[PDB]
Amino acid sequence: AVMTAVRAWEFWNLKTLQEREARLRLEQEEAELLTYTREDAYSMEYVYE
Amino acid sequence: GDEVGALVFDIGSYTVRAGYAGEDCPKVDFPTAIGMVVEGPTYYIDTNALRVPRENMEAISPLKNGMVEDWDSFQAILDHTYKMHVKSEASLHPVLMSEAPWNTRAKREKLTELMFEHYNIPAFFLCKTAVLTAFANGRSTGLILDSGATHTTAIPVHDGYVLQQGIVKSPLAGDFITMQCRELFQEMNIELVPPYMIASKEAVREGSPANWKRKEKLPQVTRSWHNYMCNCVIQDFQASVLQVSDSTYDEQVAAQMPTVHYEFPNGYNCDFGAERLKIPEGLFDPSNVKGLSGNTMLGVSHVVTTSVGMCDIDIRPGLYGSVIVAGGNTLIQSFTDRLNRELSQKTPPSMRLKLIANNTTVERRFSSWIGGSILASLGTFQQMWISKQEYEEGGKQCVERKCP
Amino acid sequence: IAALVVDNGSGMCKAGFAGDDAPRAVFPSIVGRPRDSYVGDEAQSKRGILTLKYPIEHGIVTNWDDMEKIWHHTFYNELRVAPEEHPVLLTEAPLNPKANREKMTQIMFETFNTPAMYVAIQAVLSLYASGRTTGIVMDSGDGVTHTVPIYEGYALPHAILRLDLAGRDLTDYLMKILTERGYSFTTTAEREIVRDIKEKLCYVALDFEQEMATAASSSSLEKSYELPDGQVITIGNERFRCPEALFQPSFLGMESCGIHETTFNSIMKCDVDIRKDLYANTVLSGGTTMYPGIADRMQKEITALAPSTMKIKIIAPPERKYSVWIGGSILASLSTFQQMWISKQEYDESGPSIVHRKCF
Amino acid sequence: GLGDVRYRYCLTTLTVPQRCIGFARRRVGRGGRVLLDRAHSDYDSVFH
Ligand SMILES: Nc1ncnc2c1ncn2[C@@H]1O[C@H](COP(=O)(O)OP(=O)(O)OP(=O)(O)O)[C@@H](O)[C@H]1O
Repeated sequence: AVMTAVRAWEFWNLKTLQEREARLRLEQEEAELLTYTREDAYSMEYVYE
Repeated sequence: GDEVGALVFDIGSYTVRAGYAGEDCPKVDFPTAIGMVVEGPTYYIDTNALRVPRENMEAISPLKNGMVEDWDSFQAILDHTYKMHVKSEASLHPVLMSEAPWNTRAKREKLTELMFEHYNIPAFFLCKTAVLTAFANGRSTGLILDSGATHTTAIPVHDGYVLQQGIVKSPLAGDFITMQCRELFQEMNIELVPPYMIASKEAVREGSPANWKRKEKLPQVTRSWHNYMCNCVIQDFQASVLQVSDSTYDEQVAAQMPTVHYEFPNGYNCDFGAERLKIPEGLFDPSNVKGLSGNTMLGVSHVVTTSVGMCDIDIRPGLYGSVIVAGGNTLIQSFTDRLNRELSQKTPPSMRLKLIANNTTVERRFSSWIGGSILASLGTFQQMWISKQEYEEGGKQCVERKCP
Repeated sequence: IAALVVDNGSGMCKAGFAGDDAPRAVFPSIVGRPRDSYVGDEAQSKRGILTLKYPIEHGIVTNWDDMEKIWHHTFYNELRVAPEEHPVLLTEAPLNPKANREKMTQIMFETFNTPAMYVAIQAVLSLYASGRTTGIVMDSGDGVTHTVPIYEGYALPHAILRLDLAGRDLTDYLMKILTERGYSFTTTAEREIVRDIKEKLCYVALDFEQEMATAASSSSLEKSYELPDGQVITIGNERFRCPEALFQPSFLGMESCGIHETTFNSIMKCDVDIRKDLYANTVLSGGTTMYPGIADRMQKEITALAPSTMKIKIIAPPERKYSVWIGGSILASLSTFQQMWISKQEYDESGPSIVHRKCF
Repeated sequence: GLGDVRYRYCLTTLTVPQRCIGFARRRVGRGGRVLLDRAHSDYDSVFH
């Protein structure tokens, strides 16, 4: 019974991990950045170089 | 800061777009048609008063292909627009109206007369629908394919000014496809129940004639009103079912590709196979069609080639680098790619030819209005408006001295 | 600290703090000019010395001084909060002119000195309360009804339909039917008692002709109601003939389509592809959209109207009347929303037009 | 390439969200607000 429970838990853990990874990818899908800061907007911030 | 209290009106062949300058999308979009009842235009205006069945009410269109057909009905359309949708008395807001390039100059004069004299708006301006459609995409050098219900046209614009004589007009438009699907209905016998009577949904499986009942309270409706509503139903059919072949229509390919399903208002449902691919080929090749198939009929690729050719090579390369497709008919599924291949064959690919990407319903229909919104809020453009005190003589002399 | 969620209804003003589940302060959007100035909570009590104005007609602000006073009351009396220390989330009817949004931003930042502001569409906030990525929102508010299709949270302005009957004119029609009953209700107090009668009694019937037959055959529909004057009346057939006016505006005498028909129209106006998803997600919001059985009547109506092939689902949570405020609270509590506020700097440099640059 | 003169996107790095966003170019919208545009370049994955 303990072996069966351990194997079943391994499969449940694997499935939950795959589901969490799918949810994380779905999270990544949305555009992570929409705005920036003001001191990083009107002070030239960078050169192409 | 470049904005003023400007309203952009864009009345095409199907719907009137009213919105404020700077707005991303038109505020309202309700159809060109309008109701009538016995005494003047005792009335019904938008999609909410134009649809409830009524005792012998008749529906007409003050517009035709964009030219005004009844200025009193046009005035009442505008009055209701201002009264409800924009709900601001017009005495303060600058307005710019879009007119089809082929609309008569005298009609522009009479439109200005009506606007200024009656509605007493404090400023005005005119700019053509094709000009505004190219205005939306930010391109000086552009070629526009406008195709609504009643007319399909191709017009080039350079330096923001239309090549006024370079206008191509083709009735192969939304109404062409609508007539084609109408004769389809007749040939395979769709009985077009209007949605406004149905009160039950005893639906049936594929092909079977669905059962239903008509609401007892219904009063008599003039034939024009029923015609309009069933025309809207078949317009929905146009949007849903029609699809365009990538290449020249073929029977075996058209049969091979999976069929599609459409259900009618009463529960009657049917599956379409090769006919939906065949129908737009009629636009791309009028010859195969019934009746409307004479050599006089000009298809989309031939239209673009004719419009491009009639202008000299000092701007034709500019037209090459951007082909812009707008209007309703361009929304038939896979129409734009078919047009692109069609021009790639017709127009020698030897020089730089690009399309300009624009897909959604907002971007095609309202690109005529979006350009007007872009102009109205433009900083330099604020000097161009026809003022009332200017209008006193401008409505006659400067409505042309100013608005090319 | 907390963000202030002030929802400006068409006769009912709702206020509270971001993150709270319900609007703590609810007071009618009344303002009265003596025959000082007083707002609903005290204005409704001061009628004898007062003449009552409404600053919101059909969800669009009528005049700005009265609305200024409504906001002054909201903050300083109802919430007791300092506007200078809290961000303010304002909700305005769909299809509000540009000038009105700009004036709202101006009033807030100038007169009330708010640090951060946002103006959001009421229907989109009701969708947020429902919690659906795409949907069609039927918001029969306090003075106007709006059918708003929303795709990916973006309201499609072209398809939004306005029908100019809702709770208030419905109450007026109930006053008509109640005079037909033989009673009399004309005064403002009597009108409010009819309002209470509407809240307590009426319902949306599942079948009109059937319920006429039932009322004729059976007296069970009659229920008793107690008036402030002390007498008692019975309401039967009226319990649904007035709500029935929603789907047949001809009962009101108005010459427009009904609620379900207008929902069909709005759905049609949208792109064909997303019509199925809108069908699957229909949200009933607003004050007068919470009649009992209204959801099922809608369900049957637009099952009949819509293609039988597409599953229509009516979503009407039990507290849909506040759904706009709950959506505002959810939006203001989000960490991702915090980047969307309009700051004092942004108004100072860009002016009232800033409301259109980042706040649709 | 074709040498278009206006589509001058470039690699850029912000300061507060300090990362290489990829091809982005700066623009002034209405109201004098400086906006960074962007491309969904096929290099998108390389910027880990
Ligand atoms: N999905 C669709 N695909 C193609 N055409 C459609 C679709 N849905 C509706 N239509 C029809 O296409 C036309 C929509 O364009 P519309 O007539 O409004 O153009 P417009 O901007 O007014 O220009 P024009 O001056 O050419 O009339 C109408 O005939 C409408 O019935």
